[PDB]
Amino acid sequence: KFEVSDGTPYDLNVPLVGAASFIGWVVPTLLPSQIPLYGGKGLSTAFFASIGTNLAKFPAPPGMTDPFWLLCFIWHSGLFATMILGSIGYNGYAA
Amino acid sequence: MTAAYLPSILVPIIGLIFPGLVMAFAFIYIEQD
Amino acid sequence: SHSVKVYDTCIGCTQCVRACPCDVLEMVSWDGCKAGQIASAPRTEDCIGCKRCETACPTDFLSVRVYLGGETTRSMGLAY
Amino acid sequence: TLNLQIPSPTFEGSTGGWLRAAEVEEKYAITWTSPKEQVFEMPTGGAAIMRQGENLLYLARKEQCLALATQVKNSFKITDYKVYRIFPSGEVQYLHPKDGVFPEKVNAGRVGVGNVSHSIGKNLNPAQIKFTSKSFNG
Amino acid sequence: SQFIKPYNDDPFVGNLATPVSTSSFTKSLLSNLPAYRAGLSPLLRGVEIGLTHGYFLVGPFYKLGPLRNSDVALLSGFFSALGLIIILVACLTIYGVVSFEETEAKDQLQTAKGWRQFTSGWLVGSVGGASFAYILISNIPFLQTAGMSML
Amino acid sequence: DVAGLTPCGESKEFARRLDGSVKKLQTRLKKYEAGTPPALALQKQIDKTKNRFDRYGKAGLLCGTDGLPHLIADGRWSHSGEFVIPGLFFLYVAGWIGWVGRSYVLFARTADKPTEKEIIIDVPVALSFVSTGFIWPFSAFKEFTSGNLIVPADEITVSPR
Amino acid sequence: KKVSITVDRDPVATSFEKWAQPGHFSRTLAKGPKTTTWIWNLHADVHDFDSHTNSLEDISRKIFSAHFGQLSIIFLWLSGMYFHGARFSNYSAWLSNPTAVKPSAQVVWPIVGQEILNGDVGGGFQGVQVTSGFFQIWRASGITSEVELYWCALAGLLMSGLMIFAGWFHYHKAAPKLEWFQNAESMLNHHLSGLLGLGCLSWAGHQIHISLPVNKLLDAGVAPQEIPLPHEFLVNRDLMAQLYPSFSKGLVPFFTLNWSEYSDFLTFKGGLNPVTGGLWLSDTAHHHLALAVLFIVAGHMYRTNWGIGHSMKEILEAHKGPFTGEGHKGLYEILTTSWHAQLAINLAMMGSVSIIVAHHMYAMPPYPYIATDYPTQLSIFTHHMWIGGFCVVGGAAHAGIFMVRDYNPAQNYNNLLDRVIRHRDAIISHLNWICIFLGFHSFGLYIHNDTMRALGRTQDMFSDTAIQLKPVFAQWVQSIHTLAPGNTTPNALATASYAFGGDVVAVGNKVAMMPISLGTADFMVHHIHAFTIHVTVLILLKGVLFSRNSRLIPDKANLGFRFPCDGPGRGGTCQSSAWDSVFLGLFWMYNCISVVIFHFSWKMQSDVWGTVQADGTVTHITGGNFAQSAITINGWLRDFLWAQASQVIQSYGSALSAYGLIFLGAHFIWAFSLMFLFSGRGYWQELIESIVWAHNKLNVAPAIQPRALSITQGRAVGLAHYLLGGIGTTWAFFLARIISVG
Ligand code: CLA
Ligand code: CLA
Ligand code: CLA
Ligand code: CLA
Ligand code: CLA
Ligand code: CLA
Ligand SMILES: CC1=CCCC(C)(C)[C@H]1/C=C/C(C)=C/C=C/C(C)=C/C=C/C=C(C)/C=C/C=C(C)/C=C/C1=C(C)CCCC1(C)C
Ligand code: SF4
Ligand code: SF4
Ligand code: SF4
Repeated sequence: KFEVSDGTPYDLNVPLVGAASFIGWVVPTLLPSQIPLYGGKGLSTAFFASIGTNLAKFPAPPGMTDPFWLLCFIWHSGLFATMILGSIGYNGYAA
Repeated sequence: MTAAYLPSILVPIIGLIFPGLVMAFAFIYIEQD
Repeated sequence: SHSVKVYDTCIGCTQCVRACPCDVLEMVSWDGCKAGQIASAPRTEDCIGCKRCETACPTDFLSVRVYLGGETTRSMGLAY
Repeated sequence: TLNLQIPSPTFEGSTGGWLRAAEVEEKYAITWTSPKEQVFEMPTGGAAIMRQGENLLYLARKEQCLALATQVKNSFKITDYKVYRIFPSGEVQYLHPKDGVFPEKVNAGRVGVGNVSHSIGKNLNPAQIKFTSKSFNG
Repeated sequence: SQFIKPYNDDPFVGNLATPVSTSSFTKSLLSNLPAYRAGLSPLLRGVEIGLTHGYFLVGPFYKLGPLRNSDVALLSGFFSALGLIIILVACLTIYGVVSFEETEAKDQLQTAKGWRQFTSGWLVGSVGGASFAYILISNIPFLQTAGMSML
Repeated sequence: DVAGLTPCGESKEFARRLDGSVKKLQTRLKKYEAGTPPALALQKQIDKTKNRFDRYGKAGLLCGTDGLPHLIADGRWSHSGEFVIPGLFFLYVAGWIGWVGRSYVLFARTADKPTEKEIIIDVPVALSFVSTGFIWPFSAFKEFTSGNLIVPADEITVSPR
Repeated sequence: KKVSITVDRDPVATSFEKWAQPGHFSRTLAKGPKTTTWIWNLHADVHDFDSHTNSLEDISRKIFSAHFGQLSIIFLWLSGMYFHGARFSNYSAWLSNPTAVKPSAQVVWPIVGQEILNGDVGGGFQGVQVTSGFFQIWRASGITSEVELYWCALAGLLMSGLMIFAGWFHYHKAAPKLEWFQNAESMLNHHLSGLLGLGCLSWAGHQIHISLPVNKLLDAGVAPQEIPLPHEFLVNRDLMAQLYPSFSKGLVPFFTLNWSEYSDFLTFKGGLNPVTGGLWLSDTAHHHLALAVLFIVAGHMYRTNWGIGHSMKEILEAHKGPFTGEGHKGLYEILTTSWHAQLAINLAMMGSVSIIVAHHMYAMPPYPYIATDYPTQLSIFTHHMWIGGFCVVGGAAHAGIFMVRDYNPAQNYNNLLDRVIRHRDAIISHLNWICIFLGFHSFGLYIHNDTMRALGRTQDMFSDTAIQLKPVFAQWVQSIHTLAPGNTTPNALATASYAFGGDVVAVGNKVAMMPISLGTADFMVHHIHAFTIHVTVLILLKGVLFSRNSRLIPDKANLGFRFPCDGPGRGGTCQSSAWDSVFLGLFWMYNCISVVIFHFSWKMQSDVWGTVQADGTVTHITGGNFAQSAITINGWLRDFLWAQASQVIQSYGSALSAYGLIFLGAHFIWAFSLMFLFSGRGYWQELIESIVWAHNKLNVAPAIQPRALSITQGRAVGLAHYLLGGIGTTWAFFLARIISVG
């Protein structure tokens, strides 16, 4: 019974929108590229590999020239765009 | 300087305590009915 | 409040009453002019002091005069 | 007499409406009757639709009410509007038109307030009335 | 499906009901804050608010003050926070002196006795929170270096 | 001479100013080929500088210790051409302009629409007026003495005192 | 069909009668003057067409023909620049030696000693040095002789005559109807595909067929007189294929989509040409060709007589959500009925584009030998920055004019405009708070640094050798753009600009472009820029949103867009109109653009521009003082204002003395403006009463009664002389400094 306003009950559909937007953004971004930023992997997989690499170096943050920041920014930008569009499509149309 | 303690005693008082008490009491005076 | 005076040079053209945004002025019966009416200011507690009435007055130097005085919530035009 | 049960124009609301001083110091009300539902501009910003029949609306200032009255007079030919002042105690003071006749028309019983019996050039000098409770008008 | 409605179903009040202003999350957070939470004396509202604000006040004074590169940086930062707390308590006191008439009602914040209780609670909470932050930064090297001790 | 100043034709600092100006133009002249238009222009500038300094040195102008001509304007006849005679020339031209403008204003007052005469000038009548201005002192004085220049104080609007 | 040509023939007779009736366009003004105020009013409302008549058709016809007149004036101006380049310039000598000949296309007559302004500009030439960059444009276009410049001047003059004839024809002989003007879809299709698309395509044609071979021969060292004429490059395909062998293959690779064959004259090289310091012209040719294709594609989007196409009303009305009510409904009617709304949008867009032009043109120099021409770079950056700021504020002004005049609440119920008006208080309050926050945490850093450096506490300052404010995001973006060639743009040989990082491109021992590092001072000045822009937005947006009414004045729309006040009541209602908000926002725009161009001038002189000497070291103009001095106001006052004004104040007796004279005169006009800005009308009217008594005593009082300027005119005159004085002072200071040291 989440009210989005004073008297406006609205279903946020956070599980569906989150899961569907995550899958619909991650799966197309599994397309590989041979550029050094990706390293032979897709955008999502290069991002996850960079997460593992930098978590193997805790305290020490990723450097400026490290591909982690660019991978994180592009991946989260596309994810946020997918989440916004998925929220619009599922909450509005619902069919 | 003779009585060299007097600047370090009086300058914080004159510059922080005097204006604070003046501003507080003037505020009370100008806002009371 | 502001003080609004109407002098006997008034010709009763009712322009100052029509120009008043705050309903301060009104026309009352008089015999001093050809129109048979003079402006009056019974409600100067609502006067904001905009001097639109003086702008509307056509007599050489004005018949209606606004003297700004003590400021109140109404005269300052405060919606808060 | 202000009927508090008069319906209001359909308005979506705005941040320009009345503040805490309306419920604490004084508030103003304007009522009018329209022949049809039609869109007018709010004096606080925004468009509202007045209903067919009676309309009651609340404002913070008398000038806002009279601006709305002038707008509905000159754009919709509505002249039956009434402006009231309401206090927090519940007292309603009828304001406009004060005697039922608009102030630009002469009405019997009105007495002149603030009338001076000479021209403006006949006022007294400030040095004449200094240290003295005489008015500058004489 | 409209998300913005007139505030309190009143189209002529100077406010709008928005998701930032009137959602369930906003209403829960605002009603659960100590300044608005039901069942609290004004003194305890003051205690909670003072604990929070006085606790976080130590940090900027300790890390950025003129004595920040000295061995007495934390002591100076806590003393600066205490001086700010005393100044703000004087501000609260003079606000309550000029703002409220002496009434029997004392269970509300916006009463004279209620504001005095709130000021007392805010002073005691602010001193306690600043002292707690001082203790934690004095005894934990992680807080002294803001995490750089891990590197 | 006057006020301790020296005549410019014998002041050494006047000569130093002339020499410095000529040298400053000649070092610019050195970078251009003879017969090029910049060379001719620079040589003409050198000639104008030399002629100006010669004329100023032979005019009885007084130079101070700075090396520049100083004008005397106390009324003495040995320096009447430095302020007094240019002053008479200005006063003649300015009285001409004022007289013809006043005459046009008084003509425009007689027209059907005076303001149209102010914004759209009657050019033949204005040219007649600007021709009339050569005898402006005598005409203006006769206008004054006949009561046609000054209007009395009871016919001019004034504010309440 | 629905989109058709409808015209009225001979609507307005061509006559000189109304030329003799000033104020004929206005019923108020046509009665003639009675006071001098009329005169000012006659020049003040004259091109305000909607206030003279209510017919939208007549207004649209006047607008169309006035636009033709402006195009005629612009073409005459261009023809003048080409002619003065042809006859009064050293352009051929500059073509022979670009690195040592200062461009000059103005020669003065000798009258009163002003012949000193004909400075020794090189090439055996004396004249006024010009900084508009026309020499570099003509070199990029392949103009090698002054005969071609004469022909260009003739073409400009002929186009000026054609435009002025078209204005007379399309107003006085064949005026289009209102239905012709109200085709937004057809106008957008034709102007996207035909104006921008075919224009880009034809300029790509000129670049590929003319500019590339002539500039390739020029960069190889061929003298301009031995280069073949452009038509010889057109007809001799062997001569063209000697430079670009793909021209031996003809147009077959284009039509068969074998486009990589054209890779020798359509490149994606990036960086700069090492010989000239400009962009590769092959890159510009592919750029303009790709833009032509994209624009022609975009010009087929909108619906016209045939059934295909988008309807913009449908597009607008479909985009609406739960936060926004009716959404973008009603905007098509506004933008097809109100000329002021279109002028607001287009002025805002043109101003933003001019600002983008200034940034992108300093950073990626597009013309040969323009990067090392530091006066040209500084002049064009400053000029297009000023034009952009003025146009953006004009967009706000004409938005306010739409809001007062053309806005109809009946046609605007619960759409985006109505909801913006209905939460204007929230908008303006949050903007006010963010402006105060930006002012404190940007300018108080400078104040804090002034105090710390004055108190002898250097370790307490905000600096790179002190408590640091690193611009980490911009540095990260610079690292990305430096790493981009071969990684995120794999087919680009070099970076988009060397300002992000890379090598020092130097031409003739002068830095064309080098990396522009960002430190604490760059952080502080970019957040100063953000503060000034947000405050200008606050003033202009508050004026637009409160143009019709407010809590103070509930009937402000009845008073109009431009009124002085509503009297001394309500405490005082001075400067309450939207016009007065534009009046204040012009001052704040001046402040913003002044700080922007000062940042540019100091940063380029300190960290980019300079001379390259042995061992590859770069000696900058001010020797890298920006990092330690631009963190304090004292450093800006001493090391930028005091230090770099030495050239304009010691310019007397040289060719740059006109800049010293203009410097003094602009200080004078700026100070003169404060008489109008600080004073009020009643004082001047009473002083004029005394002067009227003096003229009345001599019977010389004018028939047109002299009045003091109106309150709005007092504000406008003060603002105009203020802007002229300040901009002229910066103009003279910049130009004298950069001509002397660069
Ligand atoms: C492909 C057709 C086409 C083209 C090229 C243009 C071009 C232009 N229109 Mg436009 N217009 C068109 C169709 C077109 N329109 C249609 C169909 C409509 C009706 C819906 C309009 C309605 C319209 C209005 C209402 C207005 C314009 C305006 C303008 C000018 C904008 C200012 C500018 O950048 O000028 C600089 C650009 C130039 C190219 C300068 C040269 C100008 C001439 C006329 C170009 C002619 C090129 C010619 C077709 C081919 C010869 C080139 C070569 C082969 C010899 C510009 C000249 C505005 C203007 O300023 O009007 C005067 C304006 O107010 N247009
Ligand atoms: C980024 C991914 C994405 C995109 C592009 C779309 C696009 C669309 N969805 Mg959709 N959807 C998504 C994710 C996405 N969806 C997810 C994750 C869910 C599950 C929660 C849904 C559930 C959903 C439902 C239930 C329905 C839609 C519908 C629609 C269509 C119309 C409504 C709309 O949002 O128009 C958006 C309009 C556009 C995208 C075109 C305009 C283009 C401009 C430039 C905006 C695009 C922004 C940018 C370029 C996008 C980049 C994506 C990024 C990942 C790189 C439209 C084709 C409705 C429909 O009719 O389709 C059947 C419908 O019924 N969607
Ligand atoms: C003449 C008035 C005056 C005086 C005496 C001082 C004195 C001082 N200022 Mg300064 N200051 C003043 C005016 C004054 N200021 C003004 C007008 C401004 C605004 C521009 C500032 C802004 C300013 C900043 C921004 C900072 C100082 C700091 C300091 C301290 C110097 C560094 C140090 O060793 O602190 C060591 C500090 C301590 C050991 C803490 C002392 C705590 C005191 C004793 C508590 C007093 C409580 C209160 C006043 C009780 C009375 C309340 C009543 C008036 C209502 C010193 C106490 C710095 C500082 O350290 O602040 C603490 C600092 O950061 N000042
Ligand atoms: C017909 C021309 C005319 C005449 C005869 C006068 C006469 C006078 N003016 Mg006046 N004035 C005029 C035009 C004229 N004014 C105009 C057009 C302006 C507006 C700029 C003023 C502004 C003005 C001020 C502000 C003051 C005077 C003052 C004075 C008095 C002293 C002389 C002076 O200061 O001159 C100086 C005059 C000026 C600086 C302005 C003159 C502008 C031009 C050059 C004159 C107009 C020429 C006109 C175009 C001729 C057309 C004729 C043609 C059609 C045939 C004197 C009564 C002063 C005063 O009160 O002294 C007691 C004073 O303070 N006037
Ligand atoms: C595409 C450009 C464009 C167009 C077509 C318009 C068109 C219009 N504007 Mg707009 N405006 C623009 C840009 C534009 N503006 C910009 C960029 C600004 C910001 C400065 C404004 C600010 C603005 C305001 C604030 C107002 C208008 C108004 C108007 C209307 C009447 C203008 C008039 O009669 O002036 C007639 C022309 C003049 C008075 C000439 C002005 C001369 C200037 C001030 C001095 C020029 C100095 C020169 C460049 C250098 C001199 C130096 C030398 C002396 C040494 C008209 C609809 C007015 C209106 O009522 O609209 C309804 C109004 O109040 N506009
Ligand atoms: C140098 C002159 C100057 C300064 C400092 C200001 C300052 C300001 N103007 Mg302003 N203005 C100016 C000239 C100036 N103006 C001129 C010439 C015009 C003519 C057109 C205007 C027109 C104008 C308009 C139209 C608007 C402003 C606005 C603002 C405010 C912006 C918010 C801000 O930066 O907060 C931060 C405050 C500052 C940067 C002021 C200096 C404070 C520094 C950081 C030190 C503080 C130290 C501390 C207080 C010391 C205490 C000591 C104790 C003893 C008191 C701010 C109050 C806008 C506004 O009010 O809305 C936000 C706005 O809308 N101004
Ligand atoms: C991070 C987080 C994620 C993003 C979103 C976000 C929500 C905005 C953000 C939160 C930022 C902010 C909002 C984080 C929330 C922050 C606040 C500042 C935390 C305050 C804690 C106060 C306690 C510890 C002091 C407790 C008192 C102790 C026990 C005292 C004992 C004392 C008593 C009097 C008795 C005597 C003994 C002593 C010792 C003197
Ligand atoms: S000043 Fe304004 S409110 Fe007061 S009487 Fe005159 S018009 Fe009415
Ligand atoms: S406007 Fe002047 S003349 Fe007319 S009624 Fe009012 S006071 Fe009298
Ligand atoms: S000072 Fe001028 S602008 Fe201000 S209220 Fe008075 S007349 Fe109007």
